[PDB]
Amino acid sequence: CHLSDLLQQLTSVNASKPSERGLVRQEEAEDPACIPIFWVSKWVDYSDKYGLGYQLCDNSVGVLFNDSTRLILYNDGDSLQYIERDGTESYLTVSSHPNSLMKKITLLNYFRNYMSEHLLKAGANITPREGDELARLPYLRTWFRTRSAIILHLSNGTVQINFFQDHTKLILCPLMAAVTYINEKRDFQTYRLSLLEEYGCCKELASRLRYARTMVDKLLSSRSASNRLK
Amino acid sequence: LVTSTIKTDVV
Ligand code: NI
Ligand code: NI
Ligand code: NI
Repeated sequence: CHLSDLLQQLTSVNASKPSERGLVRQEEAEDPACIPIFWVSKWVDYSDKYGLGYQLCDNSVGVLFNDSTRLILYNDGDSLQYIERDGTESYLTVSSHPNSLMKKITLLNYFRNYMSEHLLKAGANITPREGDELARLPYLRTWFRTRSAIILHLSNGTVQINFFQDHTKLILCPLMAAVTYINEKRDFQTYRLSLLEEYGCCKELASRLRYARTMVDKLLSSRSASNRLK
Repeated sequence: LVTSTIKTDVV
């Protein structure tokens, strides 16, 4: 819900033509201190039946069910967050859970088992900093797919884009105003978008930042006020 | 395309 600022940030960088410079200095835009705490490490699109399951990099798991409710299991193996359609959020546990979440918890379990045995953890080899604690963990607000990508919007404002063909990824964060690019070799770097405007960047990243703008634009216009039917 | 990248971290 910091989508508007992100759009403003992406528009800025794209309008500066970061790849159309005398000398491109992408390396000077790196800022390793801006690495995100959270991103999506795994996902399963079972949207024909039940919903979209995903794992965050801290090993927590979530499901955005088809009825637009969300269930989150923390990495403590016991803590649950349930987020209703309206955004209300309940916090609870697996040991003392309402009988009413039995179906949904069982489904989360099924998603969890599928993803431990067959999916890879994106960004598995990165060492987290002490805390990584906070804040209540993000949940999946919305997601969509294109021919080229899956688009994942988290409740802390981050927008993640996974490109299908080459396995490259963007993690965009609007508060830090930064973007993390995971390349074909799975290497990660974080850039300040404002320094990319300043020093430019390679065509590989620039094209992807242009695609990110159009995708972020699609998110804002989804069920927006101009057209609640989209 | 319907699941993410396959093969074999960390619960
Ligand atoms: Ni039970
Ligand atoms: Ni199998
Ligand atoms: Ni491939």
